[PDB]
Amino acid sequence: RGQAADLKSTQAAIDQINGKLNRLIGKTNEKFHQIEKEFSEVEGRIQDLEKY
Amino acid sequence: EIVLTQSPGTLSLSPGERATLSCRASQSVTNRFIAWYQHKPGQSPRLLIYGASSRATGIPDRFSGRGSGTDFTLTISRLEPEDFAVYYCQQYDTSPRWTFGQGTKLEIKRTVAAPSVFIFPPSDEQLKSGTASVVCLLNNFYPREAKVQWKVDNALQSGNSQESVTEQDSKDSTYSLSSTLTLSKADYEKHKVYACEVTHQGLSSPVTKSFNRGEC
Amino acid sequence: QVQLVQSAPEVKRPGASVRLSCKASGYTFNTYGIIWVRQAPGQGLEWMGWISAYTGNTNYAQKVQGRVTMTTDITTSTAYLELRGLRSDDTAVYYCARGLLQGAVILDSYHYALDFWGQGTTVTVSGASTKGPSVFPLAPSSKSTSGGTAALGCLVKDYFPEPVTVSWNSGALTSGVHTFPAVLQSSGLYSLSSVVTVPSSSLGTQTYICNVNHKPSNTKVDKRVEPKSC
Amino acid sequence: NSTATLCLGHHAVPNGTIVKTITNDQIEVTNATELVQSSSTGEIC
Ligand SMILES: *[C@@H]1O[C@H](CO)[C@@H](O)[C@H](O)[C@H]1NC(C)=O
Repeated sequence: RGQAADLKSTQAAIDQINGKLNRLIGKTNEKFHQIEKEFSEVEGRIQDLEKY
Repeated sequence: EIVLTQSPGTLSLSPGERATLSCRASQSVTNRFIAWYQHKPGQSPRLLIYGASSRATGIPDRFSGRGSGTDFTLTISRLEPEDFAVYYCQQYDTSPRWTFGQGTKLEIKRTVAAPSVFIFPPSDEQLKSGTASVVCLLNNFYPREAKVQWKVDNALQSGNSQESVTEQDSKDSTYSLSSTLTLSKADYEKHKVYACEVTHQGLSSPVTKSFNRGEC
Repeated sequence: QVQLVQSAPEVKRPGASVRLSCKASGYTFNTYGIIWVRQAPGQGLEWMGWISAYTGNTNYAQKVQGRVTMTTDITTSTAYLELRGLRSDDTAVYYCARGLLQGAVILDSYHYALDFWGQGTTVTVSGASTKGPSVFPLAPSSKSTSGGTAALGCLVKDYFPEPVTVSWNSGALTSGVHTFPAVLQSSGLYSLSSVVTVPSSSLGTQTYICNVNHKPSNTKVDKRVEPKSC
Repeated sequence: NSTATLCLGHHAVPNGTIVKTITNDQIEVTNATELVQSSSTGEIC
């Protein structure tokens, strides 16, 4: 009895996984100035809209 | 392909100043790729910044990388003499492919210096061979921008000369240039006046060095 | 430590084939690929191709797809680049940096970049015959050439192929010595000029001789530099 | 003489566009159409 590994298939599947990972982790969304979600008081109308 | 364009192509900056190098991508690429490399003259290229902002092992913390999408920048602070080199920028295609950058040259250190101009007439032995070479030398001049025009009997000569320049001298950070005029022996004998004219930023008036054939 | 040792400098005739070797030490060879990038004279780095040690897969640049064949050898961690149909534009310095990790999933971008680089091998392709240099002196000019500065030099002309090593007075003179980069003449033979600045007074006192070595031709020529007198 | 052979194949083209499956950022295809309009005549109807 003996054991050996097929390198080509392993690396093909790993390459697919690598491309998937590259398409997810790398991206960065740049956003500077926004609305405020923390409200100190009760302001009625405008608070409800932006919270929604 | 994904062509990369490097902004400013040549940058001059005194030691101890921050420097910003720009790499502009034709198409948007994830920050995962687009690493930054250093090439020192006569030496194998080195990796400075891998990924987008990560610092490679053994790289001084003064080096920093940043950027997104089309625009990527490399920032160097507290510029030291080790840093002066050419810098390159590259990325990766899914099928392994690595488009590089044109090259930004960090020729730096200042103090405008006037060139010292000398002219060397052809030797007699070279004349025996049948080819004549006139050599005009510019020594210890900064900046590297200089213009040399060849004048034979007050006649401009184009296409019959070649030029060679040394790198930055470590001691004084100055350049040196050599212009060689190649002619046949008969053409050399046909004229009596030979001169090279040098125009430089340091020289307010262009400086011309000349010799007369058969007269030392 | 992780180290990459390349092959030796080579000279080839146009239309021939050249093989280049790259050897890896320290890191496990099968895990990372070997990527070849070249620098033509006065040109930026140019990618050529990628070979894997895990898989046999190869990817080549479009400009050299037909002419390039790349191979790998597990024993002992040696990558070979063969370029056929050599052309004058192929004169360049070829580097072999370590490539992508072909053994496992990849999250660090360190493996997605070239990190450890070899010294590089210079390949010069030209039809010129190997030729020893001819040394013609550049004489100190009359009128002292300047009040206190005297310039003298040696012209190294019609030599093929590089390199040449030039020393002045057997290494005694190391101050003010400038050796300009060679230029490729139209004839195809490289030419170079070396000059040095010495005090005007010392022209009589010291004899100045330039030493030129051309190992490929096995020719060494020493020429005395003196002011011409009439 | 005796014994023949039958092969089974798919078409291809010299010029094909590039598309992005989930796994591969670059995979070539025979013919494709864009889904985003990006050019305008500059006139109102
Ligand atoms: C391929 O098809 C595109 C789409 O019409 C066209 O623009 C291009 O010129 C064609 N040829 C090549 C070599 O891409």
